Amino acid sequence: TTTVGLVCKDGVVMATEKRATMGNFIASKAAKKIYQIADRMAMTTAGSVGDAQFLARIIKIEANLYEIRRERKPTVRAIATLTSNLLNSYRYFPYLVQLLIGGIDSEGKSIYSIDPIGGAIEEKDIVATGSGSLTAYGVLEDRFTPEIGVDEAVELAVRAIYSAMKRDSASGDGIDVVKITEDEFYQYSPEEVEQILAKFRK
Amino acid sequence: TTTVGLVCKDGVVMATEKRATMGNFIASKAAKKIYQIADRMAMTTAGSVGDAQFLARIIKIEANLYEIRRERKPTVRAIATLTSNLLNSYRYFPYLVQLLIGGIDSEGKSIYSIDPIGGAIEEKDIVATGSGSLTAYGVLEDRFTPEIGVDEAVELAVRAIYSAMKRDSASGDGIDVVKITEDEFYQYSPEEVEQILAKFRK
Amino acid sequence: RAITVFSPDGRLFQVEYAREAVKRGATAIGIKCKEGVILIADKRVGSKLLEADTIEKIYKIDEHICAATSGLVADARVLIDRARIEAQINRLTYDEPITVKELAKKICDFKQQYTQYGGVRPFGVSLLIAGVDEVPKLYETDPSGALLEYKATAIGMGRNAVTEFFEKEYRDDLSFDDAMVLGLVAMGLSIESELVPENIEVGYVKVDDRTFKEVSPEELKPYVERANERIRELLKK
Amino acid sequence: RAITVFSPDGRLFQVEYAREAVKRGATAIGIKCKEGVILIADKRVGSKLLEADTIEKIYKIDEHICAATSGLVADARVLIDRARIEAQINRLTYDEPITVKELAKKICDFKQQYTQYGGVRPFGVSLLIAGVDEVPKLYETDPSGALLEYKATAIGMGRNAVTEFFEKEYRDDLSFDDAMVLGLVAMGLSIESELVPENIEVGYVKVDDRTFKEVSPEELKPYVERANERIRELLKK
Amino acid sequence: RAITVFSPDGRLFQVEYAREAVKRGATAIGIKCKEGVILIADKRVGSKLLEADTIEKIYKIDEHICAATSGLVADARVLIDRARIEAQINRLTYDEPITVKELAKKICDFKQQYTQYGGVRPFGVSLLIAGVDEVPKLYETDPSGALLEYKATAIGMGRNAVTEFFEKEYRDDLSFDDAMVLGLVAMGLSIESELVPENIEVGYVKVDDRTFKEVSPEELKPYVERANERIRELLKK
Amino acid sequence: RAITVFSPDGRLFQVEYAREAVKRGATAIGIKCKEGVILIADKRVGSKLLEADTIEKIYKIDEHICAATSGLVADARVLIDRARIEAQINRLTYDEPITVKELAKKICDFKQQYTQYGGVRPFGVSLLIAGVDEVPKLYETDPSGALLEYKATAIGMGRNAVTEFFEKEYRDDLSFDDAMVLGLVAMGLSIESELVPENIEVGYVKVDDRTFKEVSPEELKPYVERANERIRELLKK
Ligand SMILES: CCCC[C@@H](C=O)NC(=O)[C@H](CC(C)C)NC(=O)[C@H](CC(C)C)NC(C)=O
Ligand SMILES: CCCC[C@@H](C=O)NC(=O)[C@H](CC(C)C)NC(=O)[C@H](CC(C)C)NC(C)=O
Repeated sequence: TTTVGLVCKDGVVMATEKRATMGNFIASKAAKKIYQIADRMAMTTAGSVGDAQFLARIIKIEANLYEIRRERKPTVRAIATLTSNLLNSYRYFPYLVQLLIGGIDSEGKSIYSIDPIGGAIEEKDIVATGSGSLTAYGVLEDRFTPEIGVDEAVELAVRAIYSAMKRDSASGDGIDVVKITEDEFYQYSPEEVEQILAKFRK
Repeated sequence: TTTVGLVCKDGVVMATEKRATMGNFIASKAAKKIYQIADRMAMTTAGSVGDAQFLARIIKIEANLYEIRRERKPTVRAIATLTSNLLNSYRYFPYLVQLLIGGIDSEGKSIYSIDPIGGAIEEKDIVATGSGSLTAYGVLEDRFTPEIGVDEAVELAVRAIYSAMKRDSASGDGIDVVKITEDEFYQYSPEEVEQILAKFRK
Repeated sequence: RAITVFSPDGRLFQVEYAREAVKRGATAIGIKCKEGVILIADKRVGSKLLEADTIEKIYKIDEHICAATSGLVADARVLIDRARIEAQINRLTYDEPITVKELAKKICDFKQQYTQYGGVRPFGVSLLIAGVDEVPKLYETDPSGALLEYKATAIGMGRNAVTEFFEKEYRDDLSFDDAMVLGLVAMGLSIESELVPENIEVGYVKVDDRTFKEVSPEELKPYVERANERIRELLKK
Repeated sequence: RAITVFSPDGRLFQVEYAREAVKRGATAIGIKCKEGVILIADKRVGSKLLEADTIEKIYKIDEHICAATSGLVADARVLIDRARIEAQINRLTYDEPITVKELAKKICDFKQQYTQYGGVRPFGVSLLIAGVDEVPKLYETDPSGALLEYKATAIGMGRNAVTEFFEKEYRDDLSFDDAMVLGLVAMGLSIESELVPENIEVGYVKVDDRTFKEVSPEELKPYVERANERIRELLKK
Repeated sequence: RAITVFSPDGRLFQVEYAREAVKRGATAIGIKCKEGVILIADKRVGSKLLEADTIEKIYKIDEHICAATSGLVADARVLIDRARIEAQINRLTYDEPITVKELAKKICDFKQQYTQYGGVRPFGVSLLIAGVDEVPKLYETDPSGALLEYKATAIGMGRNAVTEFFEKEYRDDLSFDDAMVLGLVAMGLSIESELVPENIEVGYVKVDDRTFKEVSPEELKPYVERANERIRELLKK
Repeated sequence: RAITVFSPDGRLFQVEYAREAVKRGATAIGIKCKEGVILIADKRVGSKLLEADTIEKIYKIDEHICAATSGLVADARVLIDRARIEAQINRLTYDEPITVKELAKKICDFKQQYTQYGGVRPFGVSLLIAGVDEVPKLYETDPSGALLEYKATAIGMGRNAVTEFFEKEYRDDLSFDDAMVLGLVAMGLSIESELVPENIEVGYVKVDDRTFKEVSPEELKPYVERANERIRELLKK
């Protein structure tokens, strides 16, 4: 697993690959690791499949209910705080998961990286997660600039996750990308991604 | 144990062998490892016999009750989500079982592989489970094509589990197969299977 | 000075009052023959605004068991769901379908409690539980928790009408179709007129393939028709 | 101002009212002789629509114990099941069948609580518990939880009739068949007429093979017949 | 001598009194056609001091479900929140939206309990639950927990007025706009006059994109206008 | 025969009686304009022995929310603390201040329970909750748990007076100072005379720096003065 997230001047970009493993056994070439929480909020999940999936459902349901009840969309801060508390409450038998929750809201643009114990770091620019994160961080910290725009940011994202797939056997098989602009919450589809990494080597 | 599942263009196929072991002791040559959940839904069980059997009962009962109460048949997704949650709730003393839940429903055709912690992967084509899965994956990933039809898919299934029995002392003794077409939920009977693997070597 | 208590007569007024509720209930009929058991209910509505095609009066408890209800409609709901749970539980613990007789005893025991535990009131509902164990069976329940096995009977306002009728027409050797027709007739006399297939519900469980099926409106036409026959004729006096 | 409380007379009206319910109950009889104990119950129904061949009025509690009931039918159900559980529990803890006397005390204690615990009402039922420990035994219970050991007795509406009769005819040395016939007769006088084997139930437990068996309708014919004899004769005055 | 208990008539006065509360409630209407289901509610206020632009009378339960309420306003709140939770729970456990029918049964079961559990009172409220499963659906609930599926109906004081009207005008083939206008009209007759777009709320769920949307005040103008037409006309007698 | 139950009229007497208590309460007023929302309360005392400089009638719930109360003074206390807790809990779980609307719904739900749970009584208090989410907001609560959003209103004995007044004078475009003065006047007519800055409390929350501040006695002088003006004038009839 490897997922990245970057806060651009005009939005937010988040991407992950599709591999799921159990040891060296490749259990899945198309695991879903990116979820939509609100209209302009997404979440990437690294860690225990069952734990992440379980938490994802809780996150969604609560975001929904929040809005339906208060007729306001929940801010990423709210969801991040919510999730932190839940994670930390289980600190003595934590959910083995690394979460990335971000998007655009009344407060602005932001991304939160959250660990098993509910420790949340507010990502003001770049962030990678999963077994491949360290390689991904390589290119991200190399080519990133605060003025980067979501459109080239998705290229950058594919770029980083592509490098990571080259040195992390636990990563690979493909890549999902998501752009969160404001006028939209877009998900690139295999074709579009396949054509973006085509300007690289595969 | 070794069970396979494949989503064909015209339905779903699932198969398993009949061996049950405790160490090297062959406790059973005819263990049941394939259950019917709904009219067009089946489940294969790998793992702890007791745990699997227990969970199987719960799964069936809840599938029934769901329908009897809502007068709608539960989707595989609904049963898979239900099972994932149950499994994960016991994540600190998990039911040692690998489940395969699939069939046809209003949403289409699909198979889910679920682990002790409730980690569910949506199988869009091929899947193997159990101590022999890795060998089975060999032939499955070799001869499978998305256009494969359920009829040749049951041959493929028998083919893979047959290879697996050759290198997994924990697998063997015979093989159950199930075809889930729509016009039917068929179970081949020893005779028919014995005649399908007859075109192989035994 | 409590809730459900004994009167000097040795009776439970709350239970009897509950019974008054079932009498006001929509009528439901049950007939048992060798080939199986039929349950037919008055589906009739009082406004063109109600989705008649939807309204359900005969419930599936398990594969081989169905039930009809009469009395407080809301109470009835919890009671059949209760029966449903009860049925699955039997499966869960013995890996076997519950017998109609057992299922009945269980919801009756359930109902009996709300009959002697102060902070609660009785269920203002009566039930017709039909299914096929090794032989067709029909039971009817009372707000008190009393259980009774009938060959044929009814609950609801039209009770007495159809009871008196079956008391004369019913026969241990009726055929499935005969038995059913005899039932649509009882209903007819009950509502004091010919029946409209479009507003009556029929469900059954045949001893051959022990599975609750519900008569389709089309499959009804002939039966309703052949029943309206003897109804008109019978509505002479 | 509560529920089951003391009256200035020092009596519990709820318990007494419950007793009124048992009086209205169908009549049941029990006779004990040296060879065993018989329990016979009125199985008569009020409609040809009820499955008479099914209706059971004498219940098996354990291998060597059976019981008859009278009063609120639903309450009775929970009470015999309660007795059944109680019996098995004895087996579970001592690996031995419970004595008839012990079993009786236990359900009586059970009933007694519903007699002094505010949020509940007494059981509107009386019981006849018969079995064979080392000697035949017969006990009858009261809604209050009072226990009594009888040589012969009855509960239900026909109570007094058969009570007065046994008071004269019963004898410590009756034979099994004599004792049984004496019972069918008491029943006959009770219902004010000759008995129909088809609507009376008989169960017993002989001291020889301490196991509850129920007299078959065929084995009944002779007894009912020989009883209807002295009945007609006795129905002179 | 308790709370919600049976009367000698076999009725629950508390439940009936609760119903009296709903009758006093502001009126709400629901109409179902092939293209979807509309829910329109009387938003009229009695003072220029109340924030009219805010007051909400049609609630979103889930993406494909909305509901209107009538009766005790505070009870209603907890009831729709309850329905909201219920909907999300379904998603949480099956990863699928709850059907309108199921949701309805659930809050009705919820309400039913407050009908037979001593230390609580029934909900003085009635609900209109509209949504689109695979087909448009409309259900109305009662303080007792009774559920009913309607093609068209209303709750609240203006009930009868619009009920009698729909009883004549409603048609199974109405178009979406026709169906809606027929509803604004029913409302008009109800309040005994022409409607003001500024004080009526309309929400719906079209079978095409199963998502609850609420008619904007601007999109209302034309409909209210075309309705006020037939209203004035209809207000002749 | 319980506590808070339905009357044949479909109303809750306990809730209505509670309302009688709020009527007897000291009057409180709230006015909303574009620049914010003001809350002014009658601080007048009946003895020179009470510490007037201390007595607080306008409470701070959070940084952007305040509230005024009327009815049983003790009940009010637990209610505002309840509201305070509620506010902090929102921060604790979402790391964000609770909206004025949400906070209102929550205490209203709280109060609603004491309206249908037998072993408790309703809160003899009504609340004025003012604050600024993204726009100024004003809500008033009822003993039943009913919520209402006003542009301007009052609770307490002087209710009607200021209500009728605002009904004529209030305007959507009032300036902050105008709006406030209009309020002091309403108070004046209420108490039937000119106001004394020393015995009235004023709190507000301006849309610019969303923080509850309370008008100091000195900052009051001018407003009270300019208000007493129109008061004397208005006290002609
Ligand atoms: C589906 C997306 C989950 C994220 C993805 C990224 O790391 N995680 C995984 O693939 C994790 C990695 C391990 C080291 C915890 N794999 C797992 O959680 C596997 C899942 C089974 C369904 C095959 N289980 C175990 C015991 O390893
Ligand atoms: C019957 C369906 C289960 C699949 C079957 C195939 O491998 N599983 C098994 O045979 C598992 C394998 C072990 C490694 C968990 N065996 C078991 O669970 C056996 C069960 C005994 C009752 C025979 N052994 C133990 C030690 O629990």
